[PDB]
Amino acid sequence: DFILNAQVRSDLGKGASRRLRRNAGLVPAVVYGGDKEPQSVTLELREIAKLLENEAAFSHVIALNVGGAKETVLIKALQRHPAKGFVMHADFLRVVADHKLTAHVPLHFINEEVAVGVKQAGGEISHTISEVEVSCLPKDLPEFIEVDMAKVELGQIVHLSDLKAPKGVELVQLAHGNDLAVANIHASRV
Amino acid sequence: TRNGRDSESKRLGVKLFGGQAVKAGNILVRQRGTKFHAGYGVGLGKDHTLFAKVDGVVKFETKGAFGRKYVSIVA
Amino acid sequence: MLQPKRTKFRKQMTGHNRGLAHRGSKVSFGEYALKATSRGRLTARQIESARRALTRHVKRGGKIWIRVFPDKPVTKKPLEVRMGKGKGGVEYWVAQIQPGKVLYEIEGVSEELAREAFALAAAKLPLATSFVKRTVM
RNA sequence: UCGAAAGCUAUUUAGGUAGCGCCUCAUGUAUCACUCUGGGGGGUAGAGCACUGUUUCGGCUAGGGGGUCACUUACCAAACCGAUGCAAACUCCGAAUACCCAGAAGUGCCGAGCAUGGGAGACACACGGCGGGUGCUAACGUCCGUCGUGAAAAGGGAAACAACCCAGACCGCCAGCUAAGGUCCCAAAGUUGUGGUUAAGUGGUAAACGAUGUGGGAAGGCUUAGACAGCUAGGAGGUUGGCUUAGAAGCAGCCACCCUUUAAAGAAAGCGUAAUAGCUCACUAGUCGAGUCGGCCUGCGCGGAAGAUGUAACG
RNA sequence: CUAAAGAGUAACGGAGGAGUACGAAGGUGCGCUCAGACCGGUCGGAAAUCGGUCGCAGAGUAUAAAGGCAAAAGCGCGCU
RNA sequence: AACGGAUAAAAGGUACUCCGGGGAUAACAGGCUGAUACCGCCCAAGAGUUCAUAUCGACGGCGGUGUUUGGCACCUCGAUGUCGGCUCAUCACAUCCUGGGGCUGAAGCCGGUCCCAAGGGUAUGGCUGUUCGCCAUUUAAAGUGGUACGCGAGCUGGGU
RNA sequence: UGCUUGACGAUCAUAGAGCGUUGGAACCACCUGAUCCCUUCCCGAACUCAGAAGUGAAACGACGCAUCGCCGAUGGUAGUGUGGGGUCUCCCCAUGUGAGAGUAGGUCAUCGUCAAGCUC
Ligand SMILES: [Mg+2]
Ligand SMILES: [Mg+2]
Ligand SMILES: [Mg+2]
Ligand SMILES: [Mg+2]
Ligand SMILES: [Mg+2]
Ligand SMILES: [Mg+2]
Ligand SMILES: [Mg+2]
Ligand SMILES: [Mg+2]
Ligand SMILES: [Mg+2]
Ligand SMILES: [Mg+2]
Ligand SMILES: [Mg+2]
Ligand SMILES: [Mg+2]
Ligand SMILES: [Mg+2]
Ligand SMILES: [Mg+2]
Ligand SMILES: [Mg+2]
Ligand SMILES: [Mg+2]
Ligand SMILES: [Mg+2]
Ligand SMILES: [Mg+2]
Ligand SMILES: [Mg+2]
Ligand SMILES: [Mg+2]
Ligand SMILES: [Mg+2]
Ligand SMILES: [Mg+2]
Ligand SMILES: [Mg+2]
Ligand SMILES: [Mg+2]
Ligand SMILES: [Mg+2]
Ligand SMILES: [Mg+2]
Ligand SMILES: [Mg+2]
Ligand SMILES: [Mg+2]
Ligand SMILES: [Mg+2]
Ligand SMILES: [Mg+2]
Ligand SMILES: [Mg+2]
Ligand SMILES: [Mg+2]
Ligand SMILES: [Mg+2]
Ligand SMILES: [Mg+2]
Ligand SMILES: [Mg+2]
Ligand SMILES: [Mg+2]
Ligand SMILES: [Mg+2]
Ligand SMILES: [Mg+2]
Ligand SMILES: [Mg+2]
Ligand SMILES: [Mg+2]
Ligand SMILES: [Mg+2]
Ligand SMILES: [Mg+2]
Repeated sequence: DFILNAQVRSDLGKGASRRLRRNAGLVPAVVYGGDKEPQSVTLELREIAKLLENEAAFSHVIALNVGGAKETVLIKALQRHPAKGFVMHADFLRVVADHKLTAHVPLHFINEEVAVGVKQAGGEISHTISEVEVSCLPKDLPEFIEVDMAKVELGQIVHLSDLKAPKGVELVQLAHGNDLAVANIHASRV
Repeated sequence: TRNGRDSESKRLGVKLFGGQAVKAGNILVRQRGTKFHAGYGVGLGKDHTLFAKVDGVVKFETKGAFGRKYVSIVA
Repeated sequence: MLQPKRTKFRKQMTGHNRGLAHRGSKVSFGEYALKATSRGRLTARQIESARRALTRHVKRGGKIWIRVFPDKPVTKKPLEVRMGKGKGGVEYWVAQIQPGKVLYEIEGVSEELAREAFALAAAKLPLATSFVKRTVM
């Protein structure tokens, strides 16, 4: 589902990149990682923007097509215009099936309308932290991670240790020792 | 209660830069503390003035365990 | 009324406002935000008025963040006072706003309600604003 | 022939004067500028939060405050952890430039450099750009830095218009080429060519905000299993929902707003009764036969838009 | 600080200090390393002295700020 | 210590004043600006028995005018006469009356508010130097401003 | 021939910290004692002296490991010299330059002189 076409770019610098975004709407980008040297590419702004409406566009491996040379990459970083919000640059990490990658997987809070605090106690779900970062092999990279509130009462706090790594992913901040508060039910705002 | 005072400018700073020929006695740096330290052939004054003890060319170097910037005179 | 509640110095130089707000331009915390698209100053009175208009419309449920703090003191010369004879004395506090800065954030409400409450707040503010949803990267 | 200054320092000084700076002349003497290459230091723009201050959330937890009066926490909160912002008198960082030094080519109008001496003038500056303080990031305001012009500079353009743009007038010519700016008439030169936009005389003064003005672009929803609009017809019970109420009975006031009936009718929007109410929005059936709906990015327009002698905001 | 990363740079601009002190608080040789926290300990308690771990300059430097400070420029002692 | 320190030794008044100067520098008027002032609009919590917008409208925001109090010090110090009154005006429109309308919490009579409209009209006295204001009594109404706060080579001289 | 130990340097974290394993033949350290030299504002703790009974426990050295720390591109972005432009509190274009942050990643150093022991 994720296909991206790119062209090798050789004109670099401030003026060259501003001409890309101004005259013929294109996005500067770089591909690094793996065992190759960094590769400066260009992308269509409307093409990359359409791909990013997908919620899985950041936790799913993309198939970059650099002038007929298909290559599996991950969207590592994006630079957005601070005011307008359009994409100005994109960092593509070469995905290698042998080397572990680190990605930010979106969270999916389910059982929100059935939680103990929401109905029996009348609280608010209050998503605190989304987007857990995980270090996993490319095969174990999940599109999202459920929080499965279900049995959460008016005082419970959902921490990072209360989640379930799907197959073989490791929550990176959990390894360090930071039990991040994913969510918590608290009293309604009066 | 109000303002309007200031002291005269002290004309501190580097007087001879890297690669400049120096005679003995030439003042190399005027400073408050030791922002620069005295390397080879360089003396230290009462007010931490760095001056030339030998003739040569100024060499600026950062080195040592403390990351001190040194002023030395080389041939 | 937001104020730093103590400062190292009473009075500040006027300065300038030239950035593009590469920090504070992301929707942390909440899920919908009011983002400044133009450049200017937000006084404490304006921020409070926007806060009250925004909070009154999302009655009974929601969490709201104020990501703009007026830490810049602004002085004024009284009337019938000539130029000189000192700076003048702090009158109010402003926040410097560059295009892209996120001003308010909300969560626990629907997007339709968030747009309604942000329109109410944005009419109290002297800047061009826009509605933004939280984004992945 | 050359050609300033309106600065610094001191001054019972501030519109005076003096030394230095800037001008000129003479003598002497050998440097200087531009650029390239190389060697330097820096703490500014930007950035950042490592310090000092200042922010906002969340987690965990002292300690404070409640119930005991020995146990547990209604309620505030140190620290720490994570996310998140600000700073002339913050900095873990950090340019471009500028400045200092060395070497080198060419060019200097024949010299730039320096020294000594003769003669000064000047020490009220102004505007424009850029960086700032101050003021209201008001003033043709005020105070610095820096560059340009005026001063002390005519010519051309900006209608007129020191300080803006082009350009620096030795003299003469009824020769030619250009600069800025222009080429329908006033008034020299295209009523030139090609492709679009505007309908507002916008052009030829202005904001928040408002609007089926109009051009372009990328998407989306419904749609010949009938889309949108129009027209016709239907739009039910327990039940007058527990309760409250002079009377709430579908809508005034708290809460509920569930269930069946059916192609469908939520315990009913607004005109609104003393309650039933009259009309009627969601919904459906038929008719209709091809597009339709409202969001985004964007070009050019519209409203917002009132002043005094006369059109009078294209000369 | 303004002050625009050499120097300098104004305002009835924004903030603070000085008109001293010390024959040792100078010289030298020798030796040492603070603040704070936690734990244990008679009065003793948040905080006195003692021991241990952490701490690594967050202390100190006669005095305002800034820049410095391990060969400490901080602290002690002998001789001067 | 007024810290480059005039002497060893030094305060004031002048509306009784005088000279040399300055629009280098104030008061008036003009100018620039528009903080303030006045006028308008945007959002709409709320008031209005219900009902935001009949009439209002908090917290905030955006303008216009030049119009008050101001800021500046550009013109004038080899002189640009001041407040008020009188006489005579002229213009603007943000309209007080009269004229034409929309909405109304407009039954009628009378009103409220807004749009259009500048043709004409738009008090007399008591007090006060007053402009103003308060009061009395009228009027269809007794408008708001600009004009060197219009007008002293036209008058006045109460104020200053 | 190389290794080990010690002393002194170069360099000053890619070199450090933390954790773990290991070394006693020699070296070093802990160690024994204090009359002698010398020392404690008390104390052989440290300093000092005479030693070799004991031990590698502490420390030190070596080895391993990215937990922290430190290093860190490419690309983009910000700023910026010069020339020009706009809607001119701020930006844009041409040209030159170009961060900081962050990302990929890297790191459990490298070298020299001398002395002793051993190895070959
Ligand atoms: Mg450029
Ligand atoms: Mg000449
Ligand atoms: Mg004197
Ligand atoms: Mg900055
Ligand atoms: Mg040179
Ligand atoms: Mg003078
Ligand atoms: Mg002068
Ligand atoms: Mg000047
Ligand atoms: Mg001026
Ligand atoms: Mg002037
Ligand atoms: Mg002159
Ligand atoms: Mg001219
Ligand atoms: Mg002309
Ligand atoms: Mg002609
Ligand atoms: Mg034609
Ligand atoms: Mg026009
Ligand atoms: Mg139909
Ligand atoms: Mg318009
Ligand atoms: Mg400087
Ligand atoms: Mg500079
Ligand atoms: Mg104790
Ligand atoms: Mg304690
Ligand atoms: Mg001392
Ligand atoms: Mg003096
Ligand atoms: Mg008298
Ligand atoms: Mg006279
Ligand atoms: Mg004048
Ligand atoms: Mg005046
Ligand atoms: Mg005049
Ligand atoms: Mg005259
Ligand atoms: Mg009218
Ligand atoms: Mg009239
Ligand atoms: Mg007629
Ligand atoms: Mg009267
Ligand atoms: Mg009488
Ligand atoms: Mg008059
Ligand atoms: Mg007259
Ligand atoms: Mg007369
Ligand atoms: Mg011993
Ligand atoms: Mg061991
Ligand atoms: Mg880095
Ligand atoms: Mg970098």
